[PDB]
Amino acid sequence: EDAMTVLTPLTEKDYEGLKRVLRSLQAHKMAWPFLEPVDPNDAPDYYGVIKEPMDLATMEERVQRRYYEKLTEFVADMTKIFDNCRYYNPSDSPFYQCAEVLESFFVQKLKGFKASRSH
Ligand SMILES: CC(=O)Nc1ccc(C(=O)Nn2cnnc2)cc1
Repeated sequence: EDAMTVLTPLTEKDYEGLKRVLRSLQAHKMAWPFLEPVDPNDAPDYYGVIKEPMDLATMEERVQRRYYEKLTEFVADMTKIFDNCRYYNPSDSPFYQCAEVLESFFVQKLKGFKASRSH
């Protein structure tokens, strides 16, 4: 990550861009497993093996409350969603596949956001 991503405070204009990035991910066809916290009835052992869970609704709450001070902090929460998924689930599961697709999409949108900040 470059110096702007790590050290430049998030402005109100930056926050309008983060809201747009988040809504794009929430609208994606393969986002369904990540929209809300993992249901422990669907995965009884999940909260014993994943110590820092994360999901898109928790991120939306944090964006609305202006939790994030730097872009790096927002990227870290998003990356946690995909890393948790690839660690918990086997490489041939549909959950793992959704993580691969949605992370590629996040990177495309994130590059777009970074470009709009600087120029
Ligand atoms: C985002 C995420 O990781 N969610 C998630 C992953 C795996 C299951 C799961 O194990 N479902 N299941 C029940 N019986 N066989 C398979 C449920 C939810």
